[PDB]
Amino acid sequence: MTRDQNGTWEMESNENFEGYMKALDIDFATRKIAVRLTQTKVIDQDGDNFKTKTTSTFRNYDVDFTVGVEFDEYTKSLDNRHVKALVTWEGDVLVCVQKGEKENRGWKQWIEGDKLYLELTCGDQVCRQVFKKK
Ligand SMILES: CCCCC/C=C\C/C=C\C/C=C\C/C=C\CCCCOC(CO)CO
Repeated sequence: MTRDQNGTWEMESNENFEGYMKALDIDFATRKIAVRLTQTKVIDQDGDNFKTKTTSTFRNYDVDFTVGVEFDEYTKSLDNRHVKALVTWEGDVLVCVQKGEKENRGWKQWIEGDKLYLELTCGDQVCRQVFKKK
């Protein structure tokens, strides 16, 4: 019964963000700035309907979805790719597959304790982020 991810979440760790960005072909100059940043994530969730806003001083990225409903996603101001995205529940873990030109691209997001965990995958690279609730 930990599917409720509502809140404002502040990043406390960001492991292998460098490798994940390189797997997405982010250029070096962009990576050099992006790797330093503390991200904030605001999740507005009504059951299976999610509105998410991820913010930083350098980039912001918003995505809304309903669990179980495939949608077109354009990762504007990140890697700027078009994918078909589907978010599902595996237990109380939110799982996203982003089908497109990059193999094995997706993410998983879940609550444990008072922390939000987010694992981002692209190819053979996994980035592990942890956020603390504000
Ligand atoms: C926006 C703040 C970015 C700062 C770095 C700026 C530029 C790096 C370019 C590309 C990095 C690719 C991706 C960025 C990582 C996570 C974004 C959010 C993706 C996961 O969020 C999901 C909902 O959306 C689940 O919560």
